[PDB]
Amino acid sequence: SGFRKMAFPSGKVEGCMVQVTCGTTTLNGLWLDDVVYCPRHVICTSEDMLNPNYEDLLIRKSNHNFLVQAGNVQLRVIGHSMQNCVLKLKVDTANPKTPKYKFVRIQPGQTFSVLACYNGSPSGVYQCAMRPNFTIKGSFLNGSCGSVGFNIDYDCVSFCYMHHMELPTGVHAGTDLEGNFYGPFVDRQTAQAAGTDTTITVNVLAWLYAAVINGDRWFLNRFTTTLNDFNLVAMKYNYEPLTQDHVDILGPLSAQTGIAVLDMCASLKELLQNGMNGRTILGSALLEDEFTPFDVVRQCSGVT
Amino acid sequence: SGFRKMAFPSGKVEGCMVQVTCGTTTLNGLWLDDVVYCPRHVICTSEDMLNPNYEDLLIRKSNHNFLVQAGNVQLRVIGHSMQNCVLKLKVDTANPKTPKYKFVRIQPGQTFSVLACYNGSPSGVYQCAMRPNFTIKGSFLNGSCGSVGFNIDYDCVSFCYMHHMELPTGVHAGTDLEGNFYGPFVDRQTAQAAGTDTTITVNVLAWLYAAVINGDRWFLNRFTTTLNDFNLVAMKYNYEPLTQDHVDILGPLSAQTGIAVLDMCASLKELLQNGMNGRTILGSALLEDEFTPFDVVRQCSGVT
Ligand SMILES: COC(=O)Nc1sc(C)nc1-c1ccccc1
Ligand SMILES: COC(=O)Nc1sc(C)nc1-c1ccccc1
Repeated sequence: SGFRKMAFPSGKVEGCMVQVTCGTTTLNGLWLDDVVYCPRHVICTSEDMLNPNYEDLLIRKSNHNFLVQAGNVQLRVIGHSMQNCVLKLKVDTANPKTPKYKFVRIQPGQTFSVLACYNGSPSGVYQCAMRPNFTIKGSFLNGSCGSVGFNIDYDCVSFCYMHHMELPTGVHAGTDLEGNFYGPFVDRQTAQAAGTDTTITVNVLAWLYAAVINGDRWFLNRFTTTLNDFNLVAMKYNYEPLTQDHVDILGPLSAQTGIAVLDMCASLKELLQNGMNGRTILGSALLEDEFTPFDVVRQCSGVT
Repeated sequence: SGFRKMAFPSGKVEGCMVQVTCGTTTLNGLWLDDVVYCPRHVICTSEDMLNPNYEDLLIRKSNHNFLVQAGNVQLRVIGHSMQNCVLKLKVDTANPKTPKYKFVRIQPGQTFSVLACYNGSPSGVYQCAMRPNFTIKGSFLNGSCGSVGFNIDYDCVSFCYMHHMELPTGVHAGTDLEGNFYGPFVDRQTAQAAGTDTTITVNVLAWLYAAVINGDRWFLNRFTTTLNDFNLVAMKYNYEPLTQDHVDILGPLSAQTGIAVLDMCASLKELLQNGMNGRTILGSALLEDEFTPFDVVRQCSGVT
């Protein structure tokens, strides 16, 4: 019993982190096979970041200008290329700790683990979600760029995020491992305002199922609703519309608990309209939306 | 910027987890040098757990009855002994992945990372605190016993917790790595009620400093207090008494922010008396008490 905000074990990713320095800029790189992936803004000064022309800045860089250090051992850079907003540094040594991996581009509402790193050295691991406005709410200081987000399926690491930017509002933006930003964000120090940070409704419902499984049941009520009626309330409270696809995804949790999805929606509707009245659910005083239905199943079944 | 409930990177501990089976009971063991540490209740049936005589049960066990598997490779058990509530299984092979380590016995209010494991296989990592009633609020299913709690100082793992028990109230009890339970708990399936789960005041104050550093400032007020006056309010709200030792420990955060500890206590007093009024601090609607002053400094400075 018990339900915690749980990250994936980070060892397989720790074995991939390196330091990348270009001139006076040091950040983190991801070493998989004989390629090191890092943000392309490693080539910028903070002055450059105001209005960078990355193709023009990169012309002034040679392989020997990219200093790549794995622990206290230097890697030899034998090529470099820019792909969207990432640099690929070809090294002469395959990472011996390369896990089975994939690059995936996640959808808003999906969760992942971040291995926060500085100078190629892991500092901490925590669980994130891709927000509906394509930001993440991370914990990133100067030097953390190139830290990555990932999911693990048994022995396969699916890398989905690389950290690039903090918005003036202190939320975070980054790319997939093909170097395409999530959302509209760019690797330029300019006005970038985030849109509405809506609540991920299917994730709140998953978490309420988690709560019932783990014995927190006070919020269950005598009511039901419909998707359309629920969605009128979701809209008012800046929750994402619930779709039949979401209802289908919650089927296993419905089955396990015997609480119909629309009955849990009626519980959530009352919690939105009435608040918590100073009560808590799984140790939270607000409705948690950074567990997916798959997260709740995995944690509630003990998947390794 | 940003402040997250962050666990230590878990790789150094992942490299130590093994499966231990005795008869029909499988749980996790910690392999350091040529010793495997596990809960002594590995020798019990669930029937046994009602009234176990561990010395008598252990007489019926031989080295060859303790099946220890590290990944898919079997370890040879060449001795066993009981130390308090843990078994030490002497194996013929030193763990090649043994990190620098220590065994530490933590104080209530101290935080640590848990690597939840099943059948010797890591499932997840999360951050815990030792509660003032010597329970922890974990996420542990059947098979998770022998999962461990730890802190990392650069390259040294300080192991402080091994999981043994879930109380009928769904909170968790365990031992240090010498096999001594935290608090009054025993490895018997019997009536064990936890005492008051008081709030760790010094940790709440650390977290309010974290909030100010990361730009959440609405709760700062025009007031101050004294330790004695604050403590009258702490008592009423089932907060731990704040001591001068705690004030001293918060000195660096006071210095960094320029907010005197007693001024932050007056902010906390008002939050206790007035509640949050539907507002949030670092994404929480309640006062978070599972970050220590050292955690806040570490996360706010990017220690690796
Ligand atoms: C467009 O630039 C390159 O292809 N540069 C070179 S030269 C070399 C010997 N390898 C690369 C290379 C290969 C894979 C990934 C990145 C770089
Ligand atoms: C009290 O029982 C033992 O000392 N048993 C044996 S016999 C052996 C060859 N080693 C041990 C041993 C050594 C260290 C840790 C646990 C066991």
